Amino acid sequence: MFEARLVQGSILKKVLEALKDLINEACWDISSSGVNLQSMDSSHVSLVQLTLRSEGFDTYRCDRNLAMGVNLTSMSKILKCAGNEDIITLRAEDADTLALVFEAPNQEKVSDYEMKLMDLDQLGIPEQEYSCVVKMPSGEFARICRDLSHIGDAVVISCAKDGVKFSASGELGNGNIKLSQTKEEEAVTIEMNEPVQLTFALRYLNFFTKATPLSSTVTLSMSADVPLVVEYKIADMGHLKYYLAPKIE
Amino acid sequence: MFEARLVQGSILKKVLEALKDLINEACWDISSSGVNLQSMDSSHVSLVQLTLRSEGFDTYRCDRNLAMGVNLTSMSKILKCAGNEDIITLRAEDNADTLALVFEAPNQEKVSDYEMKLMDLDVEQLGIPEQEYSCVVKMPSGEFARICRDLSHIGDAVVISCAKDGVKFSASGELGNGNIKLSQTSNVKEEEAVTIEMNEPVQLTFALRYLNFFTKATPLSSTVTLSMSADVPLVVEYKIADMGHLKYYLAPKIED
Amino acid sequence: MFEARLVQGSILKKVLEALKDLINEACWDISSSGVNLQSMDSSHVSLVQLTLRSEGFDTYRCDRNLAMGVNLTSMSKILKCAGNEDIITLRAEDNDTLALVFEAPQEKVSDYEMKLMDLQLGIPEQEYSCVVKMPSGEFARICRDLSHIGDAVVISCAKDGVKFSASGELGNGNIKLSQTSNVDKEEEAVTIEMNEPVQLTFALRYLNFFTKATPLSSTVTLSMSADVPLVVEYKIADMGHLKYYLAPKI
Repeated sequence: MFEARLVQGSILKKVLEALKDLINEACWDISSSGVNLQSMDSSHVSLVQLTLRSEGFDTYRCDRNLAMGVNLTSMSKILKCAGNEDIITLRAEDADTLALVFEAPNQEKVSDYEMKLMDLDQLGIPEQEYSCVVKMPSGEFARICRDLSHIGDAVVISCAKDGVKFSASGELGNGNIKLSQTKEEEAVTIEMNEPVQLTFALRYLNFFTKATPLSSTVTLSMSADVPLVVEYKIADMGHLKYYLAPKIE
Repeated sequence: MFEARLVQGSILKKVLEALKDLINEACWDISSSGVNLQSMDSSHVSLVQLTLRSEGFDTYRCDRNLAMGVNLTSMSKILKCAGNEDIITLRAEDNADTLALVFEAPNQEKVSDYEMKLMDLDVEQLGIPEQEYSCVVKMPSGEFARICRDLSHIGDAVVISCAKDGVKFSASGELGNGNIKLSQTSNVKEEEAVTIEMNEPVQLTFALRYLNFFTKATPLSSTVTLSMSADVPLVVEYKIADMGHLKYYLAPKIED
Repeated sequence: MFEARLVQGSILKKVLEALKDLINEACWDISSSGVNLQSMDSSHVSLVQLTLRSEGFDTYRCDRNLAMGVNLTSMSKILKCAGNEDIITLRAEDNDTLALVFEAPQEKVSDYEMKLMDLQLGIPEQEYSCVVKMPSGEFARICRDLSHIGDAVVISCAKDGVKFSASGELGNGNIKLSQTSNVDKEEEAVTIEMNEPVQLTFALRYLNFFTKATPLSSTVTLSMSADVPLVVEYKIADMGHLKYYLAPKI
C-alpha cells in the first residue's frame, strides 16, 4: 500500500494541466523517495522529468515500488473536478486503479474517484554542468516565447555576462528581445561562462511554458550541442524539468 | 391589453437564457395571477415550468387571458439588447399577433422599443400532479452545477442518494468512477447551506446531459432545491425572487 | 531618417486594432507635422482617416515627407508583441524598412523590423446637418444589438432626439436616445447640435467595424447630412483623431 497526502492539491492540478497535451501516456514511478515521471513527448522531441519528494507531502507512505502507466488526459479530467484549495490524497493497492480523494477545506465536501490505470513500460538524464544558466521570471519567459511565436517557427537564444537576447525571423519580418542582468525575486541573473548561442523550436518551448503557474521563476540551462533544460521548481517538492535539443542537421 | 412592468429586467434576461437550447418554441400563458409557461423540451424528455407572479411586477395589467407562442431563441436574441439594470416592460394587444418589449435605461438616458413576431402554437396542458416527496435538499446553486458538470466528464449519468446524514452523487465511465458527498450544514450569512429533510431514503439515477441543461438557471438564485421520491420525476427548483420560480422535471431511469 | 516616439504605445496598438480588419495594405503619409493615413478599405466602400499630429509625440523627427507602404495586418501581429504601458518608437533609416522598438517600463528592450512595400483621394470639409456627441461604448452597444435584428440601421435625428432603427426576419427594433440635461457630465452625456433634421440608412457591418476604435476615446461624434457620407469620429486624446466615412446604403 501507497497513500500520499498533498495539502497543496493545486500542485497536482497544475502538473497535469502542464503535461496533459504534452504527452498522452506516462509511467508515474512511485518510490520510497517520492513520485517520478520521465517521458518523451508524443512526437519524441522534448523530454519531460517530474520529481515530487516524500518530504513535500503532508503524509507519504509506499510499501511497494509502483510503476503506473497513466493516461495524462484522463487524470487531467479527474483532477479538474478538484478545487484549487482541496487536499488531494492519492492512494493505491498493489495495483489496478488509482484512487484520488479531494477534500475541500472549511466545507463538508469530499470527493472520491478511481482512475482506470494502464500497463506501460527508462531513460538517461546525466546531471551535468551547463555553460550558462539564466534564472528569469516565469511570466516573462512565457510572454517572450508567445510573442516571438508570431514572427517565426524557431527561436535563437544568445547569452553572455551582459544579458540574454532572444531572436526570431519569418516571412513577416524580424524581431529581437534583449534582457539585461539586473530588488525582489523578479530579476534576471545570467551566470554565463562560455559563448552560448542556440536555436530551438518555439512550438515545444511554448508547450514547456504551461508549467508557469507552478513557479514565479524559471531557469534555462545550456551548452554547445546539449539539450536545453527549462526547469520550474515546485516548492518543497522537487521540480518539472523540460529538455529540448536545438535543431542541427 | 397585456402590460407588465418588471423593474429587475435581468430576471427575464436570465429566464430566457436558461430556456433557449432546451425549448425551441414555447407558449406563454398570461392571466390575472401572472405569467405561466409550461413545456416539454424539444426531445420530449424533461418538463419546464416557469411561474412569474403578478405581484413581482411593479405594474400588472391583463384584460384577456393570452396563449402567445414565442420562439424562445428570438426572445433571447431580443432580450440580449436589454441591460442588466434595465426596467423591462412586456406589452401585447388583446387582438395582437406581436409582443412589444420595451427596455427603460437606468437614468432615463435611453429607451429601447422592440417588437417580436408571435406565432400560433397548438399545445395541450400537460398536467402536473401536486406531490409530497420523500426528501427535499436545499443546497447552493453553484455547488450543484459544479457537481453536475464535474461528474459529466466521468459518466453520462448520476446516481443521487439521500439519507439523514447528507447526500451523494455518483458516476461511472470508461476511465473510472466518481462519488461526491455533501453533508448537512449547521452554521453557514446562510444562503450557502446543505439542508435535507427526508421521510424515506431514496436512490435514483438521472441523465447528466439534462441536469446540466437545468443548471443554466443558476444566475436566478444563490440556492437550489432537489425534490425526490421513488418512481416519480426529480424536481430541480430555482426560486426567482419573491416573485415566482423556475422548475425542471426529469424522470429517473428504470430500476433493475 | 524618420524616428517618432510615443510614451503611450497603447495608442498605436489601439490604432492598428481599429484598422487591421478593414485594410490590409495602407500608405502611412508621414511628414514634419505628424503621421497621417487616408485609405479606402479592402472592399472600396468605407474611408479611414488616421491623424497623429507630431506635437502629440514625445520625440518626432522627419527629414523627408515619405509614403510608407505598410501591411497593416502584419504590422498588427508585430504590435501585439508590445505591452500596454510600453514605450514605442518607430524608425525608418536612409530608405528601406520599418523598425518598431518597444522599451519595457523593467529591463526588456524589443527590436522588431518589417518590410515596407510598393502599393490617393480627397475629403472636403463640411458643415453637417446633424452632429451627435455620445459615449463611445453606448453607440457601440447600439450597433452590436441592432446587428442581431437586421443588416441596416436607419439613424434619424431631430430635436431632443436621435433614433436608431433596424428590422429583420424575427421582428424590428427602435432605440431612442435623448439629450442629457440638468446633469452635464461631459463624457457620459449625449449632445445633439441639429441644424436640419435627417434620416440616413447605413449598413451595420461597417459601423461595427468602426466601433473597433472604441477603446481610443470615451466619446464619439456622428456627423451626418442628407445624401452625403456619415463621419464617425474618435478623437485620439490630444494628438489627433480617427475618422470613418460611410455613405447610405443601396
